[PDB]
Amino acid sequence: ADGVGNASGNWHCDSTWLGDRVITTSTRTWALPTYNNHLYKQISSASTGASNDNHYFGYSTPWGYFDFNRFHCHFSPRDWQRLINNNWGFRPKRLNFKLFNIQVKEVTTNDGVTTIANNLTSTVQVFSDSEYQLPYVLGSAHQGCLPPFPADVFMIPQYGYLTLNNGSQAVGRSSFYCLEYFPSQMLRTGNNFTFSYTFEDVPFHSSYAHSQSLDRLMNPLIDQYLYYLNRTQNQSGSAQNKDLLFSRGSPAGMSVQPKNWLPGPCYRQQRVSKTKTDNNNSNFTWTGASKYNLNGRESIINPGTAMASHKDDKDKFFPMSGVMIFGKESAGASNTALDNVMITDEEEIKATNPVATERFGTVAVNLQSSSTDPATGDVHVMGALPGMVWQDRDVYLQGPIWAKIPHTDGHFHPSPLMGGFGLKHPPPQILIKNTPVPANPPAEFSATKFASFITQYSTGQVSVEIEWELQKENSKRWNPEVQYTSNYAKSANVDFTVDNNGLYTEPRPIGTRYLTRPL
Amino acid sequence: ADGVGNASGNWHCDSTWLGDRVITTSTRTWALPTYNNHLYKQISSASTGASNDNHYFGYSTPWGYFDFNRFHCHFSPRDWQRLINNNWGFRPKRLNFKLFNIQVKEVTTNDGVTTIANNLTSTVQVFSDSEYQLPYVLGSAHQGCLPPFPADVFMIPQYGYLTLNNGSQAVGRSSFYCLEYFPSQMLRTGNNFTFSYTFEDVPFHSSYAHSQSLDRLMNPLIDQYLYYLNRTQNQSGSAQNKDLLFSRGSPAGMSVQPKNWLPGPCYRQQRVSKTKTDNNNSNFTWTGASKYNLNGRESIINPGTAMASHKDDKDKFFPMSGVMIFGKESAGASNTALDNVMITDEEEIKATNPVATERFGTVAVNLQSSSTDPATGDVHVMGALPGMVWQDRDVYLQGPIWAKIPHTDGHFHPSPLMGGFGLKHPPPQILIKNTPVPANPPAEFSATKFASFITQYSTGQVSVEIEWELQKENSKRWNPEVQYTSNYAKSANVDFTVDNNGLYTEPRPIGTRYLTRPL
Amino acid sequence: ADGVGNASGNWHCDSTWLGDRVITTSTRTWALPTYNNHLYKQISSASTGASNDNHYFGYSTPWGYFDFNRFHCHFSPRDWQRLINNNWGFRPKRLNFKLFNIQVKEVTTNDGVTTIANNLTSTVQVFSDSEYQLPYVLGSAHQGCLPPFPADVFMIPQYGYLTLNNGSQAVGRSSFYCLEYFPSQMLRTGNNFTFSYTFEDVPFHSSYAHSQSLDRLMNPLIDQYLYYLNRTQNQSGSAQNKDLLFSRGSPAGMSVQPKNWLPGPCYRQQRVSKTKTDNNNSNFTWTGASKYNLNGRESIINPGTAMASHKDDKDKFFPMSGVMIFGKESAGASNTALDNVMITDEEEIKATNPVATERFGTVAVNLQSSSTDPATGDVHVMGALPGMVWQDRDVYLQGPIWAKIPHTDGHFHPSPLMGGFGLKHPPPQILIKNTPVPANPPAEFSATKFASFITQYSTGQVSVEIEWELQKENSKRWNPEVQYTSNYAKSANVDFTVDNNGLYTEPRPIGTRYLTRPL
Ligand SMILES: Nc1ncnc2c1ncn2[C@@H]1C[C@@H](O)[C@@H](COP(=O)(O)O)O1
Ligand SMILES: Nc1ncnc2c1ncn2[C@@H]1C[C@@H](O)[C@@H](COP(=O)(O)O)O1
Ligand SMILES: Nc1ncnc2c1ncn2[C@@H]1C[C@@H](O)[C@@H](COP(=O)(O)O)O1
Ligand SMILES: Nc1ccnc(=O)[nH]1
Ligand SMILES: Nc1ccnc(=O)[nH]1
Ligand SMILES: Nc1ccnc(=O)[nH]1
Repeated sequence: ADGVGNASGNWHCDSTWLGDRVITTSTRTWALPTYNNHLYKQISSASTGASNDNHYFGYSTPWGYFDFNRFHCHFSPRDWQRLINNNWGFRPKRLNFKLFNIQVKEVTTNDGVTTIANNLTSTVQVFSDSEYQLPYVLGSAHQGCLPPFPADVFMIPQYGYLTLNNGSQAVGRSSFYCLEYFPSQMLRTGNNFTFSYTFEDVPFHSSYAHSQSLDRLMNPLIDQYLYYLNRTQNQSGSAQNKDLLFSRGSPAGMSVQPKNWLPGPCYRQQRVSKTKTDNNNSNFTWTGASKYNLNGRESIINPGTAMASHKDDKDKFFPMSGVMIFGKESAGASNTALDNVMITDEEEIKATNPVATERFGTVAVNLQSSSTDPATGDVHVMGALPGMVWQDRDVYLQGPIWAKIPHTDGHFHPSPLMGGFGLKHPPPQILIKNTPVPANPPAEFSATKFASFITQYSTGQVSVEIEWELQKENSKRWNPEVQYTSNYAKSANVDFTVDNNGLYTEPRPIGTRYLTRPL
Repeated sequence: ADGVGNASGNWHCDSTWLGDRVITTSTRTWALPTYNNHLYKQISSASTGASNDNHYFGYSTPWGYFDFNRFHCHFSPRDWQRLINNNWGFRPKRLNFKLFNIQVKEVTTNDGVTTIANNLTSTVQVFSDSEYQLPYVLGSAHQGCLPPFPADVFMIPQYGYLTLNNGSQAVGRSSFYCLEYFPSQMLRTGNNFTFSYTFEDVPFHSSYAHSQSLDRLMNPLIDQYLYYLNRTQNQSGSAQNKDLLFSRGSPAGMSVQPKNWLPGPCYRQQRVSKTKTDNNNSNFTWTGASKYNLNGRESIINPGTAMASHKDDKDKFFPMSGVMIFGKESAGASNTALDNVMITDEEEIKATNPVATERFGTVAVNLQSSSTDPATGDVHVMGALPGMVWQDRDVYLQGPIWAKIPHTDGHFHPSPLMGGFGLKHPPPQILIKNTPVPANPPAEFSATKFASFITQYSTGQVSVEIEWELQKENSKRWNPEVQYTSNYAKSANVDFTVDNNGLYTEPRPIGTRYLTRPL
Repeated sequence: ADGVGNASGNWHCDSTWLGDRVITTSTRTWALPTYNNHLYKQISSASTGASNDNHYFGYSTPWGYFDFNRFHCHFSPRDWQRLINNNWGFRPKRLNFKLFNIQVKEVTTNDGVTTIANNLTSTVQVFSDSEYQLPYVLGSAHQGCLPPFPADVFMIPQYGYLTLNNGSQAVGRSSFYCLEYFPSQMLRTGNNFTFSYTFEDVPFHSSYAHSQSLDRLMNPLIDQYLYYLNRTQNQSGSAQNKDLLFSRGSPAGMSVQPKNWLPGPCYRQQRVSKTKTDNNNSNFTWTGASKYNLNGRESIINPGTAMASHKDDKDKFFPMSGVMIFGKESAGASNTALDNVMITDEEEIKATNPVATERFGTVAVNLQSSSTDPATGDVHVMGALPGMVWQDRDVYLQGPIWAKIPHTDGHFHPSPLMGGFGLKHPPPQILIKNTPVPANPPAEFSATKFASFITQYSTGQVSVEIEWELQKENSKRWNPEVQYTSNYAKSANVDFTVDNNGLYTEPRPIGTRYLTRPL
């Protein structure tokens, strides 16, 4: 239960702050079509003339899925502000899902005149793959998430997946999943669906920027008790003579003092400028791109290793594929102008992580001697070395929240490369589909496959509640900190607001790293 | 106790399946000679003219050791089948050892006519180095393990070890262990030895292959909300002009979509072909071999990092030293023909791990600009990078089970590089030796070292029971999976069977990765 | 336990009659060699030039097996007499096995002079395949059973088996069993082995002959109330005219009276005479032999369906392969003279079962009419028809006792075709083998297979006790019955006795069907 003329759920949609806790609960109203005419279909790069690196094999499903894996699905711009401006970190604790006031309509089109009526007896099916038995497509930054603006109605994305492929063909080990082979709950107007999940223990997300840097971590007023080789050729003597002179760590030469740690790992990336003139005249997008080679296919590393987007005084350049880029509502599908996208800046970590477009360092390459000169080389790729420390890619008000850690034998610091929390057991995929309704069948039994169905779609609200744990700050810093603030200068439109046509717009990407914390 | 005419143990040798458990208990009958005439001997590469990389210093011991560190010591071919075809993983829990029905014979050779009689009062000594105070030689894939075929009698290997060396000489820090300086139990016909060990907590071995690949892990039906730099030179305009055009993650271009993870680490290896014609005419075996340099000595990395043995459609090539190779019973000591060995194929992991003979990827090497062109380089060696995930080298019916994690300050994902479980405290080495029996001594005291002994050997059965924990599968996959199956086509001999001469033969190497599991 | 100088079992060997029960317990002393040098060997018809019907593939084992599946292993001639002369039936209830006073000797041959000494520490292994996991070879009438005469020492047969074969090659589904892969008990002089089994419920064996026949089962003094068509052409009328005259069952014409049952099933067999002159001059042994065709191979049906060996007054002929034939102790391997074998006579069942060399009957083959004449044919093969009744092949003092009912989906009246009791779970196969004893091994470890062993054999007594259930008789018959009796007429030797050289001899085959019982 209960009934047809009885709401099966209310509009819960608030935000509650409780010291070290904050419950965000937002509800949006959705629309679900009938996909593929209730058919599972094999799909492939086959006959697309697709590049060799773009081949793929998989299946498109008749099911739709719920996806709220974006911060703006839960935090209003103002809340996000509250969060990033006063806390050193946060993480998800537990969540709550709910489907209600579901209504199934049946459209009868004819003579251009289409009519929409209720089919009070139709059902919609749901089920959460809580045992992760289906391929996981959440956490690949796809569209179809809950809209940022509560007053927006959205369309549920269609669920499709991929599997092992050799060119545009499949292989023996390829897998095909049928979602109807999963116990799922059926609903009619008066029914509703609910379910709760608990997040696994996960590190707080570092919502702060360091107020010191690895190199500058010593006492500016005092020497060290350590010495380093300072000269191998004596100064003057009106001749250049071989020697071995040592000096001891001085504040006057911090760049040469023995230290305890190393910058973060790094996989260098090409650098491009926001002013076309500076760029080389060619299309190096794929040519000079940092790609990884997985079984014959190349794939751009994007955004790849967390690295400072640019060195100080140069928010002019950016890693060719080392920064998150969101599109403004104006941006088109492909080859859209620069001012139609928003490129994130990850320079807040230049204090501990290597800059993405530069060399990580220099390495000795030979054995110097009186007869052969000491040579070196530039290291462009650097794996994990003991003593390394680093910061992970920051998250954004419109970025991903989590991603499922692949189920592999081993894995290194599994933090989703494009921002987020790495979960061994993430929130499960919620699958929904309209059950088929056979149109009038022949008056004489026919065994051939049924392919005539009442055309219909469904609609209802969905509520998602998440309890977040805050990590308050207690900086003993004396001077004011940086804080996200809307510009007070007058203008035609207000940031994160609708316009004269009712189109909600997210002007810029907001990070979370404003508050300071020493190393 | 008990007595001379009383069996001190029975032939336990079965296999029991209990849902998530499986107890394999196999017993073989052994033969132990007298090694080195009861003498400890110093040994070295000294005076062998041995290469510089082959020098070594150590001691050969009068003791023998038990070694059952190979899967076929416990699993029959059929059992192995049962295992690999229905479980997603497994691991050792606890074991049980037992020595019994020991008999000591004394051979009296003369005039070519040798006679073997029982020495009812002789003793054999045993002891398990359960405190790991002796150099560990198990887990280096040596011969001498329990035979695969239960009906085979085997000879216990002789225990020898190495220590620090400088060329063919020793050093101050070198160590010399005397096994008689360990409390050991002595046995006569009527005695027996028993002992049980419990395995440490260890990850299940991944006995499955992925049904998806890192690159192809997204939803084939939906776009992303992320954008990437698509062109840096505008298309057409009857002129090639600098630009900055962005596109957004589309299914039509998966190879360029921002992702969350990276392929596994990699240390490139040379590639050789099974058809000599394709190979270069030279002996690059050591020349172009991937070697590591540890204190003046070079050593081939073999099999090294877990990497796909070859890309799709090429089970024709193989890493020069990146795959396990077992010899057929026909194979000789050295320089034996190809068809006398069996080369394992590790292509089951090409979904997550880099191919061993190819570059891991491409890296930007400079700072492009209108005046200087964007250049890149091929990365042949790649250390651990955050966001990396990978699969470990599979194990084989005739491969190692475990290896002792070296006792070092640090260590990375310590999974035995040539397959197996890394144990901090592995099953201890079981040492056995025939106690010396002085031949008739002079009738007048002489202090010089005793060197006249009754010639004798011993024999008895040994039982090893291991309880394995299974990780059942619950794949919601719809289509049939791949499964190990003996070929049904008729032939002269049955696989894993004796021939007309009674020689047991293991036709091919069986892996464990057949079942599928999505990423 | 217990000890070396301590007997581990006594010589139980009696027979006890207890009304409706009879316990036969006999013990014989055995000798077991080392077979195949402790090697499992593949064996086949390969390269024997063997006929197409004689191909086979299998393995010969290093194990020996105990077999007491012959009545004379338990019943003395006199006991057998007691049994067959006073009981209407009998069957096995429960049994008891025991191995003891086992002694292992080690032969050292040299210079033609061979010496046999005790190896007080050697072991012999035993185990009963009580789960029927090994191919069953008992119940195929092989030699190697316990000797009839208690004072005879015997050699344990070697255990070998067959499996699926295509010509002289094997197939995928072929099976290879290793007996060392079975938990088995080990014994030294002072040890012994014991085990008891309980027979399944099985029909008593019909140890009687019918004193009536199917056709002659009515009242000789009275008519029937039924009528039958007696003539279709009127008698006389000085002309032969069509008619329909009926008569009623009269004693004067029993051969035409309606009856209630039918004779037994039948598969006709060629007939041969004991006096060569009567036989056709050719070698029809295989030519005109009744063979069955199972997958390309032909096989003689022998002895096949239970049928009377010959009609009354003709114990001169016999079914070419429809009667059991035992060889006198004089008979050779092949092509031995008639008077060197003993051919059983199964005429005791001619009262209910069809004679083996004749047609089962006659059948109408067409539709007679004034224009076409009524024709018939001889039926040579007759399957089970409702209303059929029959007697099974009798057993002999020197015949089989039981056989294992094959594990097949279905099976018809599974009474072992060559006499005996069909058991779903028969007494298990008892397997015994001498454990190998490595001769002196090299003084330097060698991984190659061990192939040097102390030559030895074992010996001991074996006791088998069986409790049989008797089915006493209560015939109200007035006249004396037939009874097995030794001839009283004087002669040179006594039946079932040793001769002047100590050779026990079984003069004739004794059945069990002497007593009478009406239908
Ligand atoms: N930023 C981060 N750094 C390290 N680990 C993180 C992380 N975010 C999430 N994790 C994961 C969550 C858990 O999966 C844990 C790893 O668990 P397991 O893979 O060994 O079974 O750390
Ligand atoms: N495949 C695998 N991956 C990671 N660890 C493994 C492994 N197999 C065994 N181990 C080891 C077993 C334990 O030694 C544990 C490491 O323990 P510790 O060296 O820090 O004291 O992980
Ligand atoms: N002379 C005989 N007639 C009929 N059955 C006999 C028999 N002798 C033995 N049996 C078997 C013994 C049991 O196996 C029983 C059949 O059992 P199941 O094969 O249906 O499981 O009848
Ligand atoms: N960071 C890690 C250390 C060891 N093993 C892993 O899988 N990951
Ligand atoms: N994987 C590892 C991380 C940190 N320390 C180690 O020894 N190993
Ligand atoms: N006699 C029989 C009747 C039915 N089924 C059988 O297997 N046997």
